Amino acid sequence: RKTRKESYAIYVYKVLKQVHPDTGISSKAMSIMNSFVNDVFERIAGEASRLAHYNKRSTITSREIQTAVRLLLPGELAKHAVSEGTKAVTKYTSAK
Amino acid sequence: RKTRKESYAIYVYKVLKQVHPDTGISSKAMSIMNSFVNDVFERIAGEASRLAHYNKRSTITSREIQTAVRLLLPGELAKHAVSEGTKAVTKYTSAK
Amino acid sequence: TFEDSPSYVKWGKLRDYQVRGLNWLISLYENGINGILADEMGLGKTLQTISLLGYMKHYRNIPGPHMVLVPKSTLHNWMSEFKRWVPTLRSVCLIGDKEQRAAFVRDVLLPGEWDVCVTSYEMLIKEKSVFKKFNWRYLVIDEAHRIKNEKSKLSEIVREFKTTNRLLLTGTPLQNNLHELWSLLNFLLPDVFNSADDQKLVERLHMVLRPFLLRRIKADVEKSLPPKKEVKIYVGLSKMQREWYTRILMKKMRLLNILMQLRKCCNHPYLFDGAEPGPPYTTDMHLVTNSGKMVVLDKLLPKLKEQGSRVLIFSQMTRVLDILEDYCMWRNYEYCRLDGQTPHDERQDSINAYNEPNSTKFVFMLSTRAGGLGINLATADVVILYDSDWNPQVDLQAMDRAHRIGQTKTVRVFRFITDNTVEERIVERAEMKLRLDSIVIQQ
Amino acid sequence: KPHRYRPGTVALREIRRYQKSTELLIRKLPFQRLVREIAQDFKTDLRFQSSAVMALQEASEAYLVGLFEDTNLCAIHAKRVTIMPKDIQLARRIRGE
Amino acid sequence: PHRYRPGTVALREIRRYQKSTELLIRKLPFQRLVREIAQDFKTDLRFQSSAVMALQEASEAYLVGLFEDTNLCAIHAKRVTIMPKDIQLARRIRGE
Amino acid sequence: RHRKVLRDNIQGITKPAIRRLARRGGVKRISGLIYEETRGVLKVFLENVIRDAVTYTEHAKRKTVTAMDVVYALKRQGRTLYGFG
Amino acid sequence: LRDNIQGITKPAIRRLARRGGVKRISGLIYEETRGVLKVFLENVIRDAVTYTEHAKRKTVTAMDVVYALKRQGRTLYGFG
Amino acid sequence: TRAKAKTRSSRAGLQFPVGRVHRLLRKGNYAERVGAGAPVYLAAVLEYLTAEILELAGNAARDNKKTRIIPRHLQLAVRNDEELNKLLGRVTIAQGGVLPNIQSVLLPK
Amino acid sequence: TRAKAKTRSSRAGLQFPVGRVHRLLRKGNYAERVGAGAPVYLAAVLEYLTAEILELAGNAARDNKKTRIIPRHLQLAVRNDEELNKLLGRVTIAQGGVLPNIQSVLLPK
DNA sequence: CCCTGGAGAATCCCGGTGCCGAGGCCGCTCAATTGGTCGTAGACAGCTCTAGCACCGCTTAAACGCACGTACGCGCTGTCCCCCGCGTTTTAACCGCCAAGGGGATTACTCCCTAGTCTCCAGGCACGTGTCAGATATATACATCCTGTG
DNA sequence: CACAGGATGTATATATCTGACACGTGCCTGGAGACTAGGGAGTAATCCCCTTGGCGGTTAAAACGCGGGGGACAGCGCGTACGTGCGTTTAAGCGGTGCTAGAGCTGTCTACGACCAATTGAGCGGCCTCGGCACCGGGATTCTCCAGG
Ligand SMILES: Nc1ncnc2c1ncn2[C@@H]1O[C@H](COP(=O)(O)OP(=O)(O)O)[C@@H](O)[C@H]1O
Repeated sequence: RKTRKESYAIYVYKVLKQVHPDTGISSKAMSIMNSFVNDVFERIAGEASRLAHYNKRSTITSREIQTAVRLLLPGELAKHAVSEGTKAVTKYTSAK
Repeated sequence: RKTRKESYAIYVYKVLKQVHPDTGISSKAMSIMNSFVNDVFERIAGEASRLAHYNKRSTITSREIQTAVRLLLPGELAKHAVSEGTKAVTKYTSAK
Repeated sequence: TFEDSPSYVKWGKLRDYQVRGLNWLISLYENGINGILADEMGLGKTLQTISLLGYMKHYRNIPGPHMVLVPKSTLHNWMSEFKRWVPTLRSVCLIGDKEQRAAFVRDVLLPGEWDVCVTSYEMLIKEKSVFKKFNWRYLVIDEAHRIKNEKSKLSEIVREFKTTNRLLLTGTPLQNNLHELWSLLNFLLPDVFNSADDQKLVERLHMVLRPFLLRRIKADVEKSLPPKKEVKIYVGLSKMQREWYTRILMKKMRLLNILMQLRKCCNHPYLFDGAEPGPPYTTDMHLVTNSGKMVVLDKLLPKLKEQGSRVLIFSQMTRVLDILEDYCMWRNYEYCRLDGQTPHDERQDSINAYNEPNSTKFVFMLSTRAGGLGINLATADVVILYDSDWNPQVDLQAMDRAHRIGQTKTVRVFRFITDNTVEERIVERAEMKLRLDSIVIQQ
Repeated sequence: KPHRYRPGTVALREIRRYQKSTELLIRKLPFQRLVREIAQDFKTDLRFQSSAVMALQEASEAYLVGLFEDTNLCAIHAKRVTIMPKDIQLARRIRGE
Repeated sequence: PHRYRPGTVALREIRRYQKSTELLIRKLPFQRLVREIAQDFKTDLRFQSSAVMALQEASEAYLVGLFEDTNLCAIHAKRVTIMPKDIQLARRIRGE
Repeated sequence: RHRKVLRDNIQGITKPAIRRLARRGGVKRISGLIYEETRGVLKVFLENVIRDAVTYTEHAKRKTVTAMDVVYALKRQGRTLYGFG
Repeated sequence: LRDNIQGITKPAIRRLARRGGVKRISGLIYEETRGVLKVFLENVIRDAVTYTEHAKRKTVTAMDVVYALKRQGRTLYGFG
Repeated sequence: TRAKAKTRSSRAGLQFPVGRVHRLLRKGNYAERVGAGAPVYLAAVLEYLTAEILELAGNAARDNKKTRIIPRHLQLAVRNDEELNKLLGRVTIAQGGVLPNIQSVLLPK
Repeated sequence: TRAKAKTRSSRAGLQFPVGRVHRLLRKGNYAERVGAGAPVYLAAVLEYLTAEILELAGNAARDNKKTRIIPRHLQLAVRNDEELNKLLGRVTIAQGGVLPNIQSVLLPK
């Protein structure tokens, strides 16, 4: 068998089933979504790293990610992403 | 006393005196040269890091720097810079 | 060893203060000391300087560049005095744009046929580069509190000059503390007063000030002009004023200077955006109630209408001045507005119409620090200060703008004060400064 | 009777003069007030350094000069000499803004 | 007989090709062109199929965007025909 | 009740100033409608840059905007500005 | 090999232009667009071959092409 | 004994791998140290973006009588929504085609 | 004893801080390990680029009959040279001016 | 000269097919769980020095409004060549199949390279200093454009 | 239509002033010499995947030519909006009160959270298999477009 490879395919499929209950996706579109997730990850992580470098701080935190999404995502997308991230952090800090 | 900051002013001055025996430089031009050197350093280092990550390694080496120079600089400058950097590494490893 | 006016003067007999000041200046010069003549209005500082220059010209020959630094508004007056008292003394003035200034300097200054030069502060800061080669023998400055502080371009250039003698003309040498007095003393004697300065104070201050200062106060010089009458009024503010005050205290409105937000906030809230009512913007009974001090002023206004006349209002804010103007307009009452934004021609027209023998002019709203040492109001009766500035000397200038030798009856001052505010501390600082200055200089 | 230049000589002289000089062209006080008004909406109670306004002025000058160059190229393409909002909009559209 | 007017067939073609989503340049000629271009940079180069396909996709997208901007320039010049001057103006405004 | 606002700050970018910028750009004749459009374009550009700079200043827990913040914002936009850091 | 640039024939360019949204095509467009295609391909192939040389391989890969396109700012979703 | 393991995605109610995101963050040379909440925040952001794109693409695919989401549907959803167009302004989507756009001047009189 | 200390810059015959460049590379979070020839190579490349730019700027200053370089001279050097213009095709140089460029149609005729 | 008819395309609806997505099972590696620890960031006090806000001069340059006239943008005509649409023939792409080998991809070894420490000291930064290069002013001399007139 | 004169703008020198760049010294911290241990990468070797080359047949596509309409382009005329000058008018720019508290930066100290290490087991990735979806083909409804009256 070939050496194992990573993918966001299962998580994309879970989100797809959550949103549209009975709609499937093809391999090309799954590859496109994988690349899109990788690209967004790269851009947000790079912005957070540059922020940490500028502020002379050696740690990446939720503040850094919030500032990065505000810088990168335009407008209402940024607002909704910030709200969703704050909710997730609150739930994680509470439940754990 | 006050704090201390780092800049390439003295090395720019050395190269300027080498290449033009009597031609000074003002503060704004020196700041621009400092910014230019910082930006070129950032681009070359980032390209080398991306190359090392793509090839699944962990060491930045002269091969990575040479490939980054070829990918960044446009042509004649690229070949001249590669030749002279190879000369510098050869001098460094010759008798040292 | 001069108790009488010399023969070279024309149109002048002197009232012995000129001869005393001339003798004091001559003694200081012979000792080799430059001092401060601190006479404050009505005692002829210009006349003293004219007498000194005429003495130097006529007696033992000491001709040279004579510098007269005066406010630009006083150039014509100084020229008139020079040409009227001592015609033998030769004086010129350097004013105009670049072309006129270059023409005048190239025709007169470089040949150096003149005897006295009169220049303003801005002309001096512009033409420092040409006013350096010549040797300076006597430097006369009027209103020395312009260079009262160390550092600034004018102070630096005036300290640059090489002058054999120096002379300062001012009315208020001490304004805030000992620092400006020491700055002037250092200008007089840079080596003597190089030190930065009841044993360490008061007594040493008097000992230092005695040989190098001589001021005669108008109160003990004129023996006329009945005194003032000050009334203190405490003011409670409207509830909307109090809630705005609380909001400013705790905290989308610009918030940069809490001190000067509470200031005007205790004066009138409509200066803020949104305090006024809606689109109607009709002037009716909400200008008054919304400001406590405005309530008291609106109550006193019919009183001033029914008794006396020539009331003066002093305020430190152009917005408050304009609001008061609009209120006096809504009350269908005559008013006259004078402020730094009013050009000189209209200033002169307004003052001439105001001093006109039989005028219906009732309100003369005069901003405290506008104009310089001019505007001779003598028929005024009531002086009203909406607010008081930091400088008791500036307040004194404001009150003596009406308090002049031409005034024959005592004049009244009404002060309005806001409680539970920083205005109390401001009034305390002003009062202590005034007391210190009186107990230091007046006696 | 009085001497006058033809319509376009003064324009070309100004073009050469301002292409030879290096200083800024807009007024510091109005530009600073504009920057403060713009930043007030995004966040109130903001303090601005002196160097920030100068840097903003430099960047705006470079951007507007490049935009005007592209606008003039488009207007010359349309066989005109006058520039117009149509040229501005086309330049922005092609550059991707 | 029958003969459509000069331009209605063009509009039908525009609609059809904007609706479609397949490639338009012949794959063997494109592959030969890619090999010929790669001949200069390196001798004896082998290619994966996905590499040639990705090159084709990028070339098609670049040319399509360039043609859109060229048509915008041609409309600006009060014309319907597009010309090399329009293409060059588009390239110059883009900055290449 | 006596208030009179002065002007909007976009009008502070005057027609002669826009003309000087056009001269530096290299244009000869200008229509009359260019000025309003240029004011709008300047406003858009300034809004983007100032939003990025205020984001940086807010993140640094600073209440003062800095030249480095402006340079970082311009680098993010893709308008690298040499001469300030 | 040579002349293979002529293999990018006129009908293919016309189809691309139609997808772009043009109606009338001049006769000299074809040579200009062939030149544009050639310079674009030269840039991409230069960067890809340099990536492959660094990798010490003799096969150019879709990943190399994607990396070159990303370096030029023309990111291509759908190939890895 | 040891308790049953719970994924950080389960603790945060997410659908994306918090542990995998944390591993990629630490292995990516982005910074020396990484906090606990940064992977959770980043996973939530990625999940929101993926959900938005999938919802728009699903609407596009349903409008055209399909059940499979294809690159044409993805490109339709991206280019018909202004904010996603701004986010992906410089991105080529393989086999996506172009939006229908015929200039009004070219249309027949 | 020990050996007399000599810098790695003078060891490789450079005029740039190989030690400082090495420290910046190690601290910049580019890779978990950095070699020994990489800082030397990078310093040599930076030295060559600085020499080229300064050479052109000094030539422009001497053409303009001056003895000090200013950002206007730097801009004139960066432009008028194709390779440097391509390298710095997105850089704004403060108070650097613009090249003289007047189109032929605007000239009188 | 809008209205009408022929044709061409586009469209919609079934019917049979091929395959790709979707589900299910196996192994394993990466994530979860505890436990110990060490820097890194938080928090707090002190300095200080720059940025605010409401007036008050004073000066000078840049705006602002204005009238006139003149190129210039804009619309209309007319020619004419070029591009388009269609039928035909030739060409080569495209699609299956087959054979051979290069080269990518993985694994195991082993060593040489780099990270980490510790002294030791010199190269670099800050602070204070002084001469000169550059800006400016003023007065010539030169070059350019515009208008009138033979 | 061309030349010559005149007005204006500009290039060019010399003399002054000034504030910054170039330079020196002292202190310090980070770079350099000398050493060690561990593990990442260079090398060798092997498997099998994928690329390349080849052939044959088919048919879609490209090339070629021909006839004709429409659109580019030159030219002409108009009437208007912009550039060039001028006399007023703000307002920027600079320099002063007059106060300020406020925010940024340095030093010190301490707690807590991120890292490292060992262990363990669900979570995924890869391999199969099978059925619903998309596709291809055929057959029968509109919808547009172009002459022609
Ligand atoms: N020559 C004079 N002798 C006496 N008093 C004078 C003289 N000139 C003016 N005053 C009074 O002094 C007041 C202000 O005088 P001021 O202008 O200060 O004199 P000077 O110009 O000599 O300094 C006036 O109100 C006037 O009444």
